[PDB]
Amino acid sequence: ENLWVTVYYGVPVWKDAETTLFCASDAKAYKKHNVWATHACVPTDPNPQEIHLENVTEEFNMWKNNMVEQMHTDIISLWDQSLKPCVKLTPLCVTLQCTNVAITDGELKNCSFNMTTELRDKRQKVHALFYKLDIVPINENQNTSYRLINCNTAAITQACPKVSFEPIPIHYCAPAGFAILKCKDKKFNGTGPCPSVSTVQCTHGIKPVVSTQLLLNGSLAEEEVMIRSEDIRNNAKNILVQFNTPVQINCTRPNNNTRKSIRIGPGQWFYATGDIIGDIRQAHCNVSKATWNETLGKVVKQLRKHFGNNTIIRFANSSGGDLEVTTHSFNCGGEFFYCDTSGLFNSTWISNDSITLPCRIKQIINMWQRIGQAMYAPPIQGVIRCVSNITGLILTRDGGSTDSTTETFRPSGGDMRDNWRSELYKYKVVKIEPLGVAPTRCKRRVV
Amino acid sequence: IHLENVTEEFNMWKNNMVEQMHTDIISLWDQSLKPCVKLTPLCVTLQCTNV
Amino acid sequence: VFLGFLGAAGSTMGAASMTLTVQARNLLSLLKLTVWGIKQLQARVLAVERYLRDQQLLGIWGCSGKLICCTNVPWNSSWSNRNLSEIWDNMTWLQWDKEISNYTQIIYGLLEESQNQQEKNEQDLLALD
Amino acid sequence: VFLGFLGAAGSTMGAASMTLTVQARNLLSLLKLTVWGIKQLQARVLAVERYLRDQQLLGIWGCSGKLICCTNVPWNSSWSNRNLSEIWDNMTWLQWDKEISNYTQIIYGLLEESQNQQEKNEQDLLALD
Amino acid sequence: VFLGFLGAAGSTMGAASMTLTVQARNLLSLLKLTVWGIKQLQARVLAVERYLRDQQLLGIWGCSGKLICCTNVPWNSSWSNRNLSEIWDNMTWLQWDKEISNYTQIIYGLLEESQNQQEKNEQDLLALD
Ligand SMILES: *[C@@H]1O[C@H](CO)[C@@H](O[C@@H]2O[C@H](CO)[C@@H](O[C@@H]3O[C@H](CO[C@H]4O[C@H](CO[C@H]5O[C@H](CO)[C@@H](O)[C@H](O)[C@@H]5O)[C@@H](O)[C@H](O)[C@@H]4O)[C@@H](O)[C@H](O[C@H]4O[C@H](CO)[C@@H](O)[C@H](O)[C@@H]4O[C@H]4O[C@H](CO)[C@@H](O)[C@H](O)[C@@H]4O[C@H]4O[C@H](CO)[C@@H](O)[C@H](O)[C@@H]4O)[C@@H]3O)[C@H](O)[C@H]2NC(C)=O)[C@H](O)[C@H]1NC(C)=O
Ligand SMILES: *[C@@H]1O[C@H](CO)[C@@H](O[C@@H]2O[C@H](CO)[C@@H](O[C@@H]3O[C@H](CO)[C@@H](O)[C@H](O[C@H]4O[C@H](CO)[C@@H](O)[C@H](O)[C@@H]4O)[C@@H]3O)[C@H](O)[C@H]2NC(C)=O)[C@H](O)[C@H]1NC(C)=O
Ligand SMILES: *[C@@H]1O[C@H](CO)[C@@H](O[C@@H]2O[C@H](CO)[C@@H](O[C@@H]3O[C@H](CO)[C@@H](O)[C@H](O)[C@@H]3O)[C@H](O)[C@H]2NC(C)=O)[C@H](O)[C@H]1NC(C)=O
Ligand SMILES: *[C@@H]1O[C@H](CO)[C@@H](O[C@@H]2O[C@H](CO)[C@@H](O[C@@H]3O[C@H](CO)[C@@H](O)[C@H](O)[C@@H]3O)[C@H](O)[C@H]2NC(C)=O)[C@H](O)[C@H]1NC(C)=O
Ligand SMILES: *[C@@H]1O[C@H](CO)[C@@H](O[C@@H]2O[C@H](CO)[C@@H](O)[C@H](O)[C@H]2NC(C)=O)[C@H](O)[C@H]1NC(C)=O
Ligand SMILES: *[C@@H]1O[C@H](CO)[C@@H](O[C@@H]2O[C@H](CO)[C@@H](O)[C@H](O)[C@H]2NC(C)=O)[C@H](O)[C@H]1NC(C)=O
Ligand SMILES: *[C@@H]1O[C@H](CO)[C@@H](O[C@@H]2O[C@H](CO)[C@@H](O)[C@H](O)[C@H]2NC(C)=O)[C@H](O)[C@H]1NC(C)=O
Ligand SMILES: *[C@@H]1O[C@H](CO)[C@@H](O)[C@H](O)[C@H]1NC(C)=O
Ligand SMILES: *[C@@H]1O[C@H](CO)[C@@H](O)[C@H](O)[C@H]1NC(C)=O
Ligand SMILES: *[C@@H]1O[C@H](CO)[C@@H](O)[C@H](O)[C@H]1NC(C)=O
Ligand SMILES: *[C@@H]1O[C@H](CO)[C@@H](O)[C@H](O)[C@H]1NC(C)=O
Ligand SMILES: *[C@@H]1O[C@H](CO)[C@@H](O)[C@H](O)[C@H]1NC(C)=O
Ligand SMILES: *[C@@H]1O[C@H](CO)[C@@H](O)[C@H](O)[C@H]1NC(C)=O
Repeated sequence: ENLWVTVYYGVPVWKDAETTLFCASDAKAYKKHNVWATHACVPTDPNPQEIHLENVTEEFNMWKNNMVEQMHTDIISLWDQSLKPCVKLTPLCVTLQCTNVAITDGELKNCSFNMTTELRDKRQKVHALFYKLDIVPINENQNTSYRLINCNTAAITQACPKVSFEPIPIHYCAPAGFAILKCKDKKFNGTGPCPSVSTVQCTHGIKPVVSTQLLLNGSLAEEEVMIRSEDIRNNAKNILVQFNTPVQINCTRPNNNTRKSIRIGPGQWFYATGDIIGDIRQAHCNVSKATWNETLGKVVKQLRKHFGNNTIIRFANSSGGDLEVTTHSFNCGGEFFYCDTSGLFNSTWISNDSITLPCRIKQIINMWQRIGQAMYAPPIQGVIRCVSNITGLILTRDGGSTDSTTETFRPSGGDMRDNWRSELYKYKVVKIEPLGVAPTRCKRRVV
Repeated sequence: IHLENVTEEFNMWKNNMVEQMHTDIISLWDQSLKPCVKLTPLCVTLQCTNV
Repeated sequence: VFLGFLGAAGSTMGAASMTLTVQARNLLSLLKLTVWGIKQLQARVLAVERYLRDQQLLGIWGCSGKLICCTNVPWNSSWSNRNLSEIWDNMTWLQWDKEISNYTQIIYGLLEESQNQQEKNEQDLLALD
Repeated sequence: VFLGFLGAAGSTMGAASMTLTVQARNLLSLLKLTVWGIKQLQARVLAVERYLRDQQLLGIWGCSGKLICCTNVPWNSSWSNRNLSEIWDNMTWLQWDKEISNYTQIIYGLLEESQNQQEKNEQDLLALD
Repeated sequence: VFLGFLGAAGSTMGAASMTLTVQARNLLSLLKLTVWGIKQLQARVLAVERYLRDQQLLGIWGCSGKLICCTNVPWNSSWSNRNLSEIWDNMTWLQWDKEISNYTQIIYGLLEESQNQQEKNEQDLLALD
C-alpha cells in the first residue's frame, strides 16, 4: 500500500518534434554529380526495418508537417550549390539581332551577336538559335534588335553540362533519438487519426520531381483514389489528387538540335544551340484519351463525395497567373517543357485516339519564385523523349457566388511545396523520450 | 610504444593514408588560390621580342 | 518475443516495461561542406547530446547502470490516484506520460535531491568506521 | 609494470586482461572553415561516437562501472571448444577475437537479454516486499 | 536550501560537498555556415567532450554512478598535512584544489591502478567459486 516512484529507461514514449533530417540514397554507381544525390549521401541500409506499432493511433497533419518545409529549403539550397562553380553568362547580354529561322504565315529565332573571346582585346561574332520566350525586343518601336529576357532583372549562369537533372530516389532519415511514423491507412485522407501506424528510420525512395499542374513519377494511392486538401470548403486552398492507376504521358522534342561550343573566355565555355537538323516540329506530349477519360471519371466520383452525391462538375483551363503556373512545366532530359493543358481539363460531368498537348521550351528559367538568379539550360544534343507517370494532380475551385448548382475545377501550381506533400503525407517526425517515472511497491534498500 | 610479440601485415600500395594526403594537398592548394588575384585580363594579345 | 523498436508503444505499461532494452539499443546508434554534410554532422551531435542528457539524469539519480531502478521518493497521490492494476494493466506509457507530464519536473527534482544527495553523505558517515 | 597503450597486444589474454585501464584511458582523450578544421571537428565527433557506443553496450549489459564483469550467460561450446588454460595462457586477444568474431553478434544479443532484461524485473519483484 | 550554480564556492569544503548535485546538473545541459553556427556547433562539441572526460575518470575509478565515492588509496601525508577539521571546516574547495593541484596527477594515477585494476581481477577470482 506504500507506493514509490521508480525510474524506467527505455519507455515507448514520444512527442511531436521537428529536427534536422539528413539524406540517404541507395548505392547507385556511374557521368554523375547529379544535384540531389550529390558527391555523398549516406547509402541506404541494405535492408530497411519497418516495425508496425500495434494498438497505436497517432494524429497526422500533412499540411502542418515540417518535413515539407525542410525538403523545400533543401532543393533550393541544392540548386544554388550546383550553379556556383558553373560558367556565368554575364557577357551574353550583348545586343542581339535576330531573324526568322524560310516560311510564310516562328517560336525559335536565328540570332547573331558579338561575344568576347579568350583574349581580352579580341572579339568574335557567332550565330545561335534561341526560343521566343527567352528573348524580348529591345525596341517595341520596333526595329528588330533583341535581348535576353533576364538581362533586365537578374544575372544568369549556365548549368554545368555534366550534372543531370533526373530525380533519383532519396530517403529522408532522422537522427538517433528521433523516429518517423508512417501512416499505413489505405483510405487515409489529409489529416486525422491514423489507426494503422508503423515506425521507420528513413522514408521510402522519394523522387524530387519538380512539376506543375500535374504530378509525375509520384506514388500511387492504394485502394481508392485520394482527394486531399487543407480546407475543401475554402476554394483558396489547392486540392491534391492521387491516382490509384497511373496514366502514361509521352513528351518529345522532335527537333534534332545541335550543341555549339563557343569559348567566351579563358576556360569559360558557352554552349549555344546549333542550327536544327531536319524538319522543324514543336515539342508535345501524348496521353491516352481512354485512360484519361476513365481516370478523370474515377476522380469525379470521389469529388461528389464532398460536393453532394449529385452535382455539376466541369473542368476548365488555368485562367490565373502566367508562365509557370499556366503550363504543365517540368524537366525532361535537360530541356524544360511548358505544355498547354487545356485539352485535358475541358469537360463537364453530370449524373488509340491519344490526346496531344502543345509544349513550348525555354532555356532561361527562374524556378521556385527565385528572384535574382536565372539559369541557362544548355542545349541537349539529339532528339529528346521521356515517358513519365502522371500519378497526381493539383486543382483549384473558381469560387464565386454560384448557388452550389455547378462546381468548376481548374489546375494550378501556386506553390512548389504541394509536390513534396504529395509524398510526405504519410510521414511524421517525433522525438523519443525514454525516461518514465511510475509508482510501484518497491523501495530502495537503505543498506 | 613498441608492441612486443606483435606481427602485422602491411601494404603501402593499398594504404588509404596516401589517398587522403593526396586530396589534402590538392584541397589546400585551392584554398590558397581563392583569395589571390585572378589574371583574367592578362590574356591580352602579347607582342614579344628577343631579350 | 521481439516486435521491434517502439513495438509495445500501444501495450500496457507492464508489458512495455519488459522490452526496455529494445529502446535502449536504437537510442544512440574536396570540400565536405555540402548541405548534407552540415546536416549530418549537426544531426550526429544532436543525437549524442540527447542521449547524454538522459544518462546524466540517471547518473544524478544513482541509477546509471540499470534500466529499472527503485528510489526512496514516495508517490504523492496528487500526481495520480490510480491503483497499480489500473496503471500497469489499463494504461500505456503514452497516456501515462500525458497524465504525469504536468508534475514531471517536480518529481525529477525530488528524485535527485531526496535520495542520492542524501544517500551519498550518509554513505560516507556509515562506512566512516 | 606499464608498457604503454596496446603494449600487451601480443601477450596472452590473461596477461593483457591485467592492463585494461591502459586502453581505457587513451580511448577517449576569421573563418574556422579550413580543411583541417572540418577534419578535426568531424574527427572529434567520431571519437565520442565510438566511445559512447561501447559504453552503451556496457550499460545494457549492466556492466557500466566495471572493466571486468561476470554475466549469467553460459558458454556455449559451439563458439569455442578450448579449455581455460588454452584460452588464457596460449592465445592473444587478437587471435581470440578472430576465432569468436563469428558469433559475437549472437553473444551480444544473449548478453543484453538473458540477464539485465530479466534481472531488472526480478529485482523489482524481489525488493517489492 | 539552494543558492544556485557554484553557490557554495566560497563555503567550507564540508558545506560545499552537500550540494554537488547542483554542479552536476548544469554541467552538461539556406546555409548554416554562419560565424555563429560554426561557433555554436564547436562549442557544443567542446561541452560534451569535457563532460565525457570526467565521466571517463569516474569510470576507470569505479565511481561512475556516485557523486561521493570512497577508495582504497591511503592519504599520503606529503600531499597535505592538514587534519580533517582544518580541511573540511576551514578551507574552500578552491584553495584546496590550489594546495593539491601539484600532486593531482600522481593521485589520479594511484586512483585508477591501486583499486579498480586490482579490484576487478580479485573480484573474478573471488566469485570464481
Ligand atoms: C519520370 O520518370 C521516368 C522514368 O525513368 C523518366 O523517364 C526518363 O527520362 C529521362 C530523360 O528525361 C531518360 O534519361 C535519358 O535517357 C536517354 C535515352 O536512354 C537511351 O539510352 C540508354 C543507354 O543504355 C545504357 O544505359 C542502360 C541503362 O539501363 C543500360 O542498360 C545499357 O547497357 C547502357 O549502359 C538505353 O539503355 C535506353 O533504353 C535508351 O535507349 C539517355 O540517352 C540519357 O543519357 C544522357 O543524358 C543524361 C542526362 O542528360 C546524362 O546523365 C547521360 O550521361 C547521357 O548523357 C551522355 O550521353 C548523351 C547521348 O547523346 C550525350 O548527348 C551527352 O552529352 C552525354 O555524353 C557525354 O557523357 C558521356 C558519359 O560520360 C560520354 O561518354 C560522352 O563522351 C560525353 O562526354 C538519359 O539517361 C531516362 O532514361 C528515362 N527513364 C527510363 C527508365 O528510361 C522521366 O524523365 C521522369 N520525369 C521527370 C519529370 O523527372
Ligand atoms: C510507372 O507506373 C507504373 C504503375 O504500375 C509502375 O509499375 C509498377 O511499379 C511497381 C514498383 O513501384 C511494381 O511493383 C513491384 O514489382 C516488383 C517486381 O514484380 C516486386 O518485386 C515488388 O514487390 C513488392 O513491393 C511492393 C511495393 O512496391 C509491395 O507491396 C509487395 O509486398 C512486395 O514487397 C513490387 O510489387 C509493379 O509491378 C509495377 N507494375 C507493373 C504492371 O509492372 C512503374 O514502375 C512506374 N514507372 C516508374 C519509372 O516509376
Ligand atoms: C542563321 O544565320 C546564319 C548567318 O549568320 C546562317 O549561317 C549561314 O548560312 C548559310 C546558309 O544559308 C551558309 O551558306 C553556306 O556557306 C558555306 C560556307 O562554308 C558554303 O560552303 C555553302 O555553299 C553555303 O554558301 C553560310 O555559310 C552560313 N554562315 C556562317 C557564318 O556560318 C545560318 O545558316 C542561319 N541558321 C538558321 C537556322 O537560320
Ligand atoms: C624590353 O622592351 C622595352 C621597350 O618596351 C625596353 O624598355 C626600353 O629600354 C630602352 C633601353 O634600350 C630604354 O632606353 C633608355 O630610356 C631612358 C628613359 O628614362 C633613358 O634615360 C636612357 O638614356 C635610354 O634611352 C627605354 O627607356 C625603355 N623604355 C621604357 C618604356 O621603359 C626594355 O629595356 C626591354 N628589356 C629587355 C630585357 O629587352
Ligand atoms: C480528414 O478526415 C478527418 C476525420 O478524422 C477530418 O477531421 C474532422 O473534420 C471535420 C470537418 O471536415 C471536423 O468537423 C472534425 O472536428 C474533424 N475531426 C478531427 C478529430 O479533427 C478532416 O477534416 C479530414 N480532412 C479533409 C481535408 O477532408
Ligand atoms: C540527328 O542529326 C545527326 C547529325 O548531326 C545524326 O547523326 C548522324 O547519323 C548518321 C546516321 O544516319 C551518321 O552516319 C552520322 O555520322 C551522324 N553524325 C553525327 C554528327 O552524329 C543523327 O542520327 C540524327 N538523329 C536523328 C534522330 O535524326
Ligand atoms: C507512350 O509510349 C509508349 C512506348 O513508347 C507506348 O506504349 C506502347 O503502347 C503500344 C500500344 O499502343 C504497345 O503496342 C507498345 O508495346 C507499347 N510500348 C511500350 C514500350 O510499352 C504508349 O502507348 C504511349 N502512350 C501514348 C499516350 O502515346
Ligand atoms: C560586331 O562587331 C563589329 C566589330 O566590332 C561591329 O562593327 C559590328 O557592329 C558588331 N555587330 C553586332 C551585330 O554587334
Ligand atoms: C484558356 O482557354 C481559353 C479558351 O476559352 C483560351 O483562349 C486561352 O488561351 C486559354 N489559356 C490558357 C492559359 O490555357
Ligand atoms: C474543348 O473541347 C471542345 C469540344 O470538343 C473544343 O471545341 C474546344 O476547342 C476545346 N477547348 C480547349 C481549350 O481545349
Ligand atoms: C496540466 O496542468 C495544467 C496547469 O496546472 C492544468 O491546467 C491542466 O488541466 C493539467 N492537465 C492534466 C495534467 O491533465
Ligand atoms: C566464420 O564464419 C563463416 C560463416 O559461417 C565460416 O565460413 C568461416 O569458416 C568461419 N571462420 C572461423 C570462425 O574460423
Ligand atoms: C607546487 O609545486 C611546485 C613544483 O614542485 C613548487 O615549486 C611549488 O612551491 C608548489 N606550490 C604549492 C603546491 O604550494
